[PDB]
Amino acid sequence: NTASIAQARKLVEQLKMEANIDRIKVSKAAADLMAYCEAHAKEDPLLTPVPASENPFR
Amino acid sequence: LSAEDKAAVERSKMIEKQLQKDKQVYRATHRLLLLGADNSGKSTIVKQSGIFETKFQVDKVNFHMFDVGAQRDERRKWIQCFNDVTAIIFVVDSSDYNRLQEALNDFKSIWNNRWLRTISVILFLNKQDLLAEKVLAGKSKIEDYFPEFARYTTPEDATPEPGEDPRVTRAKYFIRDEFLRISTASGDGRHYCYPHFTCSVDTENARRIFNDCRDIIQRMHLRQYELL
Amino acid sequence: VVPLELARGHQVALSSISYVGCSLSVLCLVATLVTFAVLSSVSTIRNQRYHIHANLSFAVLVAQVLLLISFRLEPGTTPCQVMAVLLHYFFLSAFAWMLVEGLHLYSMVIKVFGSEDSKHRYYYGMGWGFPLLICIISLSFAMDSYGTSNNCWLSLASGAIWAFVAPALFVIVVNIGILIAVTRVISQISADNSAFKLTAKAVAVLLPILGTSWVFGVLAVNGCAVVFQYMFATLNSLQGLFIFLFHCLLNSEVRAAFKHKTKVWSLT
Amino acid sequence: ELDQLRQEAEQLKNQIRDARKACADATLSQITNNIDPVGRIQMRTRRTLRGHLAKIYAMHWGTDSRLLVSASQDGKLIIWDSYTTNKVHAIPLRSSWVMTCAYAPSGNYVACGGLDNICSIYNLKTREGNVRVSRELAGHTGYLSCCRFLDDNQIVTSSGDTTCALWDIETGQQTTTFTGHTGDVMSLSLAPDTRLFVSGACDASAKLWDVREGMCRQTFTGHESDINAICFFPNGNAFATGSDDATCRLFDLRADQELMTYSHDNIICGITSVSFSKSGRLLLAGYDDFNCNVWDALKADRAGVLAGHDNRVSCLGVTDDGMAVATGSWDSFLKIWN
Ligand SMILES: C[C@]12CCC(=O)C[C@@H]1CC[C@@H]1[C@@H]2CC[C@]2(C)[C@@H](O)CC[C@@H]12
Repeated sequence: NTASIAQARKLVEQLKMEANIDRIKVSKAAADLMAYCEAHAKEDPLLTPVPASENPFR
Repeated sequence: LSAEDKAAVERSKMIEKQLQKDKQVYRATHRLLLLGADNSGKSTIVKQSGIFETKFQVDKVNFHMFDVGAQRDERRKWIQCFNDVTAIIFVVDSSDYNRLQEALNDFKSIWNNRWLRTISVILFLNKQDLLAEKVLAGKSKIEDYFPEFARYTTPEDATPEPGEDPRVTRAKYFIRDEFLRISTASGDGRHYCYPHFTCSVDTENARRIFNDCRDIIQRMHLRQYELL
Repeated sequence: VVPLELARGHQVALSSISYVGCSLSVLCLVATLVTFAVLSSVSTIRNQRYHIHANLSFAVLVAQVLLLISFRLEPGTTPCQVMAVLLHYFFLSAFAWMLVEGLHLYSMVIKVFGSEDSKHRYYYGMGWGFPLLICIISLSFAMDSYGTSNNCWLSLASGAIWAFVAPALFVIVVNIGILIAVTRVISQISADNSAFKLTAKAVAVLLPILGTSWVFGVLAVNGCAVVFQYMFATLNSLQGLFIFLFHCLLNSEVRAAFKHKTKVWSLT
Repeated sequence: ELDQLRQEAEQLKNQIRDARKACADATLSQITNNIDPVGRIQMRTRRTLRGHLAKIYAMHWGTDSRLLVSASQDGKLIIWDSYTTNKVHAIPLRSSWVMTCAYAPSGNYVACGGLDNICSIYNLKTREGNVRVSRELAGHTGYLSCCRFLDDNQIVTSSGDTTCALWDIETGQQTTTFTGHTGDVMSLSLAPDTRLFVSGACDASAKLWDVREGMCRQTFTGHESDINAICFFPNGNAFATGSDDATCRLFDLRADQELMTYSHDNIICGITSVSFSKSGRLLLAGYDDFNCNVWDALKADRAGVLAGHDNRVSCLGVTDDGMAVATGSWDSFLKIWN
């Protein structure tokens, strides 16, 4: 019916607009992820154990 | 604990007191799953916009009935949170000779799931009146629907109602056997199937649920006690 | 009543068999107690019944150890009369504990509605106050009749045995009634289908942990005590082995909990 | 015609897949190998939170990293302190079954939802009185699954009507409905930026959604199973999904492709919950094999196990400050790891 036609048109427009999305190499994204992980590594009491002094859960 | 965080301690103690009070009601309340479909006797049984609930007192034991009114074709989505239920109520029409194979398919689907393979199923029958005038009338013969009517003998373990021709009890046990054939294949664990035969406008329903649940709980406890 | 326990031809193979049975029972019961202590965090061993099993096993173990020590002790010496009352108290505690277990089974089988009531206080009270009341009412009047010349046990020819045989008969009668009812229920359940297999299994399971084997004592004390003492000793002294074996290696929930705990231990 | 439309909507997916292959030059398991592995982690719990009536299904952490929520089948909402193992408020509600917990960033509004198709929000800080209802919300014929607060006046949610919708507290009217999903939506998480959010359904697919225009930005790839839970990276450029396939996946928002397959031969049970940490090196995910499991993000290596729960887990979350991890399981037990 008309509702199905409208839904199909909306999905067609969505798929057409899906093509006009900026694309960059995942290697750059992986580099940003690695930089964020390495830079924000000291201030995390999970991967690096912390002494019982600065630990309210101790 | 400095002299500030002590009111929270007594507040928490009061909260645990309320929770312990609620325990005495929650642990002594039995909940059931009430399945079914349209053209059945849902209105009659429920008369005694999401999830509905009805409360009834039976032999000084609280019981809980749960029926849904917004269930789509998919059924396995919200079935996950149904594992803690005690028994499952299934309602069939059994008056109209069509719309019956779908009921058997639904019964097999619920009976063969994996997550809820620890809940027994309570069978039911409705519209006993409409069945009566249909068997004695030579219009909707059941032979054309199911061609195995020509090979059927009334079981010896029969309790026929007085003043009933053999065709009526033959059809009743036809339905009972065709409903029990699927159940005897799988199972063999902690759950069984309990056929029941009660009218629509009747009060003996509570006795039936009472005896079914008592038998189920007794069997479960005896099994837990290693006796079986 | 005339004891007629062992005149000649039955004295041998009695103390040695008692020693062997007591050693096996104490080993099995200490294993059961350590298994229960280890397996207490998980939810399977968290119900009232397992607490009853644990305290009953502890009482039986301590009573058996006290009896074993009582075997090697000179008569007519103060510690003997001191520990005789402890012996009697522990035995009566075990009797009351299996009586409470039978009552719990009766409330669980025929009265399924209301089993989960959290009656821990009542169970402990009725298991540890009845022996105390019996002990105090006995020590009120029965003092001279608590040490004899033969061994450390109380004299059985003075009328002071009233504190044991009467509770024994009460427990045995209640046990016979409960067992008859449960066997009838099991037969009714099993009639809806191996005929003499599940009934025998149930009888064997309910025999040692609940205590229906004390009936033979009445026949042993009075009436043709020639052949009915070997069975008495064999089926009474080896209570440990029986309870341990059955309700620690055949219980389905115990094995699953032990496997889960082993998996948790091996994970770390 | 429908056949012509179906035929025409093939080559565009084909070229999208080709671009996905063209953009995929390397993978995390091929560029992240010189880093030092996290090593063995002996995380032993100190506090065990008990008192829940029955099995629990959800949890959340407040902005203060002090107040946490949890709900059970009994129909009670309780907020605890996680420091003196005490409860502040117990909130009964009309719907006897619930399926969702949420805490507002301002620590005032708590949203509870379930299969009653009614969204209930509670004002914890009342002017004069105890906890009272604030504004009921409804309009969906399906069962609500989960919801996460975005502001103090609007809130997005996921229902059983195979569609998503957001509501404004004022006038309680649905502004822009998010449609396009075929399977039932049962997972939704927000992002630090109040512009984009993702959701997952039983169709083994995920879609990126925009709050303002209500237009689907990006669509994910297949997951081979029904998606149960989803979490967002703190940076806002990646997210992790889960399903019953026993393979956790980490798909970056910018990349929009499968990069990490958390496949272990021993495990066969499905994933229940997923939540990240601030650093992003680690990731904890609840499992259906009767215990919790951790997983390094940059490296596909096991980093110890988190066992101790009698029943299977149902929820898992990480505090904002990244100090403690709390897990909820079906045994009516709440366990928090320091
Ligand atoms: C009755 C006694 C002694 C009195 C009592 O407390 C119970 C206890 C049960 C075991 C009996 C014991 C008396 C000596 C017996 C009968 C030995 O012959 C072997 C078993 C012993």
